[PDB]
Amino acid sequence: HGKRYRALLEKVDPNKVYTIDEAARLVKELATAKFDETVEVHAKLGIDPRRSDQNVRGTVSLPHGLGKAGRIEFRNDKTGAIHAPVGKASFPPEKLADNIRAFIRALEAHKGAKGTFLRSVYVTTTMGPSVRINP
Amino acid sequence: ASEVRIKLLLECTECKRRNYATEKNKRNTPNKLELRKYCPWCRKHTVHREVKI
Amino acid sequence: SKVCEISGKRPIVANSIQRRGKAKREGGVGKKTTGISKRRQYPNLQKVRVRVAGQEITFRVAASHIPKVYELVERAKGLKLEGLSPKEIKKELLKLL
RNA sequence: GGGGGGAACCUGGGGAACUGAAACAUCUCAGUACCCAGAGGAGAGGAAAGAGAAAUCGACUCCCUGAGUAGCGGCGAGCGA
RNA sequence: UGGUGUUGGCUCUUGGUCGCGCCUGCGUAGGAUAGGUGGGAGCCUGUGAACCCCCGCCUCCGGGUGGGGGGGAGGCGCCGG
RNA sequence: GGGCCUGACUGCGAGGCCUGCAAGCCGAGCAGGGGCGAAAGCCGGGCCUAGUGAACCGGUGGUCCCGUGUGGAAGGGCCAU
Ligand SMILES: [Mg+2]
Ligand SMILES: [Mg+2]
Ligand SMILES: [Mg+2]
Ligand SMILES: [Mg+2]
Ligand SMILES: [Mg+2]
Ligand SMILES: [Mg+2]
Ligand SMILES: [Mg+2]
Ligand SMILES: [Mg+2]
Ligand SMILES: [Mg+2]
Ligand SMILES: [Mg+2]
Ligand SMILES: [Mg+2]
Ligand SMILES: [Mg+2]
Ligand SMILES: [Mg+2]
Ligand SMILES: [Mg+2]
Ligand SMILES: [Mg+2]
Ligand SMILES: [Mg+2]
Ligand SMILES: [Mg+2]
Ligand SMILES: [Mg+2]
Ligand SMILES: [Mg+2]
Ligand SMILES: [Mg+2]
Ligand SMILES: [Mg+2]
Ligand SMILES: [Mg+2]
Ligand SMILES: [Mg+2]
Ligand SMILES: [Mg+2]
Ligand SMILES: [Mg+2]
Ligand SMILES: [Mg+2]
Ligand SMILES: [Mg+2]
Ligand SMILES: [Mg+2]
Ligand SMILES: [Mg+2]
Ligand SMILES: [Mg+2]
Ligand SMILES: [Mg+2]
Ligand SMILES: [Mg+2]
Ligand SMILES: [Mg+2]
Ligand SMILES: [Mg+2]
Ligand SMILES: [Mg+2]
Ligand SMILES: [Mg+2]
Ligand SMILES: [Mg+2]
Ligand SMILES: [Mg+2]
Ligand SMILES: [Mg+2]
Ligand SMILES: [Mg+2]
Ligand SMILES: [Mg+2]
Ligand SMILES: [Mg+2]
Ligand SMILES: [Mg+2]
Ligand SMILES: [Mg+2]
Ligand SMILES: [Mg+2]
Ligand SMILES: [Mg+2]
Ligand SMILES: [Mg+2]
Ligand SMILES: [Mg+2]
Ligand SMILES: [Zn+2]
Repeated sequence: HGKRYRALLEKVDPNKVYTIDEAARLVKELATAKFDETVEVHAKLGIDPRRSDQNVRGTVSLPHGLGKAGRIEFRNDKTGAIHAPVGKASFPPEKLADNIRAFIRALEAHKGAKGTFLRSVYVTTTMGPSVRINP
Repeated sequence: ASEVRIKLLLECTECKRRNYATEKNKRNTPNKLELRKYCPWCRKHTVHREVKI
Repeated sequence: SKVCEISGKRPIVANSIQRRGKAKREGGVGKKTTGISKRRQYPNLQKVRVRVAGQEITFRVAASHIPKVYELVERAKGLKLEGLSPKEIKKELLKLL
């Protein structure tokens, strides 16, 4: 709960739902450190965690990539989620909203299971708060 | 029939339709009945499998 | 239980239909009627006492039209009602319908 | 101004059973008989929040037809637009 | 006899579940109170360390966490058993 | 008794037996796709005569025939059980 963690607490409306072409203009003022920062995108799924066929296996990435075409991995847990890199702290805007736009539609391409596959998709930096957005 | 001598259908394993109805003793024949038979849809002989009636 | 003084709702004659079986929608053979007899359906009559022009007026009204009474009371603000007996007061209220 | 009367007719409020189903209960008889209230020389109804397939008709009533058709129905007896 | 209408005021103890936060999770090798998977070589401090004063507490009795009064520069992880 | 096998076939069926009706019974032969046999051929359950239940209502699988202005959908028809 750091000096920079709560100095992003008035750079964030945690009670506001954003769009994708507006949540890349608000992850550069949330990512300011002495080293580089992986702005992490996360998401809640909608399948049965003990049904062996309803798993999420695969890779992406593109158009752009990682940062250090950077095929980023993304896999689920034993209670349903994702947790995947990256689109770090610039990596310019509208090329960060363009690298954050062809990855949300990646995992939705690996579905007849039960429950809407689109829940909560939060985009947070290495050292910042969480933006609700729209997947 | 009886409780132990049941009625059953034979389903064409290719087009999954039921073409035949027959009986078996499930103490004598616990396994699913498997038989080749003429499917009127497929117009050829096809292994047919016992499915519940 | 009789008739509503506002709406005029009277008891109606209705059937009690006794049924048996599983509806066809639920995969059953269907409903069999094991008895039809006549009963009545009464209005939800209640007592409504209201003070109008110092007199205590009471209506026998169906609960459905309870507010309609209070409406009538408000409509009685511009009426020469003073001095009148409760009976003729109610007549004036009723005549506002 | 009302009250009461009028053979039958009419509308409204209520409303059977025998019987038929070759037993009976849903169904039938039948919204009939009957009781009640009201109307009049008639009464009801009546100017589309309608029909229903005609891209159509055009208030209501009454007769002919549509038709024992469409349907309803312990899909029975029968009922019937 | 349940629900509901007629049928209202106040208070207390409450509960379903919706979100959110702060937390609770100890079979066995073991620094030692390991929820599930993951990102990540920096993080936490003039938004005040390390040891103390009252601790809201829980705790498989070893421990886990939080506030302020003392309180002025470390801790926590990399590494890797 | 033993090999291979699923004809305990699909689509029909001349002709009869029996017979108040409705049923019940036997059936050569043609086509489809098969089994067995070198072949003639045989195979539409069981040496035979009992081991059963008309319609009505409804379930399941097909079919994709009807679909209440039109596209659907509800519902139903047909084949099978
Ligand atoms: Mg058969
Ligand atoms: Mg057998
Ligand atoms: Mg066919
Ligand atoms: Mg009832
Ligand atoms: Mg019925
Ligand atoms: Mg009252
Ligand atoms: Mg109400
Ligand atoms: Mg008169
Ligand atoms: Mg009448
Ligand atoms: Mg009458
Ligand atoms: Mg009586
Ligand atoms: Mg009777
Ligand atoms: Mg009789
Ligand atoms: Mg008789
Ligand atoms: Mg008798
Ligand atoms: Mg009748
Ligand atoms: Mg008279
Ligand atoms: Mg008169
Ligand atoms: Mg009139
Ligand atoms: Mg008009
Ligand atoms: Mg005209
Ligand atoms: Mg009738
Ligand atoms: Mg009660
Ligand atoms: Mg109540
Ligand atoms: Mg032999
Ligand atoms: Mg043998
Ligand atoms: Mg043999
Ligand atoms: Mg062979
Ligand atoms: Mg065959
Ligand atoms: Mg013949
Ligand atoms: Mg005959
Ligand atoms: Mg027979
Ligand atoms: Mg042949
Ligand atoms: Mg041959
Ligand atoms: Mg051969
Ligand atoms: Mg041959
Ligand atoms: Mg033959
Ligand atoms: Mg027989
Ligand atoms: Mg019957
Ligand atoms: Mg049927
Ligand atoms: Mg069609
Ligand atoms: Mg056909
Ligand atoms: Mg239609
Ligand atoms: Mg069509
Ligand atoms: Mg329609
Ligand atoms: Mg359409
Ligand atoms: Mg159907
Ligand atoms: Mg259908
Ligand atoms: Zn087939």
